[PDB]
Amino acid sequence: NTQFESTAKEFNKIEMRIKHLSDRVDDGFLDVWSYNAELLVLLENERTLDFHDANVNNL
Amino acid sequence: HFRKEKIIDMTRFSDVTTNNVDSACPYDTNGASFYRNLNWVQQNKGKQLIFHYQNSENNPLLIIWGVHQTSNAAEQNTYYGSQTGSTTITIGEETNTYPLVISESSILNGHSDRINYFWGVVNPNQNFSIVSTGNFIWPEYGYFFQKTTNISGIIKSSEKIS
Amino acid sequence: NSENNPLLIIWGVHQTSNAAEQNTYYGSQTGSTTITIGEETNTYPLVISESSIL
Ligand SMILES: *[C@@H]1O[C@H](CO)[C@@H](O[C@@H]2O[C@H](CO)[C@@H](O[C@@H]3O[C@H](CO[C@H]4O[C@H](CO)[C@@H](O)[C@H](O)[C@@H]4O)[C@@H](O)[C@H](O[C@H]4O[C@H](CO)[C@@H](O)[C@H](O)[C@@H]4O)[C@@H]3O)[C@H](O)[C@H]2NC(C)=O)[C@H](O)[C@H]1NC(C)=O
Ligand SMILES: *[C@@H]1O[C@H](CO)[C@@H](O[C@@H]2O[C@H](CO)[C@@H](O)[C@H](O)[C@H]2NC(C)=O)[C@H](O)[C@H]1NC(C)=O
Repeated sequence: NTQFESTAKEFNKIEMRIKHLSDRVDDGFLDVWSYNAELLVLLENERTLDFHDANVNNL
Repeated sequence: HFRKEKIIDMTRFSDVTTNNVDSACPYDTNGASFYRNLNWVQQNKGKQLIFHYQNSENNPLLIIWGVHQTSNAAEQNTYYGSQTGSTTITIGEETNTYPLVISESSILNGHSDRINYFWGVVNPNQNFSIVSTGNFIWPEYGYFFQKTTNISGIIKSSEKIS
Repeated sequence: NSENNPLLIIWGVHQTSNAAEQNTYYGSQTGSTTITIGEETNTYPLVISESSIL
């Protein structure tokens, strides 16, 4: 459940440092979401296969 | 919500010329025209013009104006007939003062002079006023608009809306 | 500042309405202040201009 996404990330010509701050802010969230998404899928996939094994063993 | 409206009756200013044009802004045909919402006023002759307005609408008003930076004394004299021309526009409690500036710039679109554009927002039941002795492009038209909380931005593309 | 703590100072610059108001308050069509803190220089030249009355 996400907040409204915006594309307004433009600053004037003499504010390139502020643009760089915006650029690295999005880089930080890109790294956070990518790493968490990768390990979420890897962890859940291993647990899902274990879930089927437990169900088979329980029968 | 977004409405263009007429905000200033330019005919009420005397001893001055309005609706001035230039060949740098042609029609679709060709020739000399100017921005629809911005009224170029010339030949103030040093005289001072006063205007007042109240936003009695239930929406904030967006107004855009311009300040003329002439190239030299001769160009200033031809357009306005005086080596003066300064505008103070007040929106609510902010004061914006644009003193006369005379300076050459590199020629773009046949212009060594410049018209620099500014804007402001007049909230409902708030006022704005203009005091000008020349070198001003008036906000004859403005947009009444309704803000939304979720800000989107601008999509840069050559495609058409499907 | 010979104290062992930094000092905060606040000042103001007067923008008069016209030549008459400038003459009444200061008796001269001049009045400019340069305040230097360390190696920064802050210069406030005289400005005379009407504003809306508040
Ligand atoms: C600006 O941008 C924000 C973010 O996108 C928008 O805010 C979202 O608005 C929507 C719709 O108004 C919100 O979605 C609604 O959430 C309600 C609350 O959900 C919680 O509680 C219910 C139980 O009551 C749980 O089931 C649910 O999982 C949550 O825990 C729901 O009650 C709403 O249900 C509606 O949709 C269902 C079908 O999906 C229908 O069956 C219902 O009858 C009902 O119509 C709905 O899901 C969302 O939560 C908001 N998110 C945020 C972050 O604010 C703004 O709307 C947007 N502004 C504009 C003008 O567009
Ligand atoms: C905005 O402009 C209006 C109109 O000039 C101001 O209201 C008027 O004030 C005079 C007194 O100076 C009254 O006689 C009028 O009756 C008022 N008109 C209305 C419609 O109320 C108003 O004060 C201005 N707003 C600000 C903040 O200065």
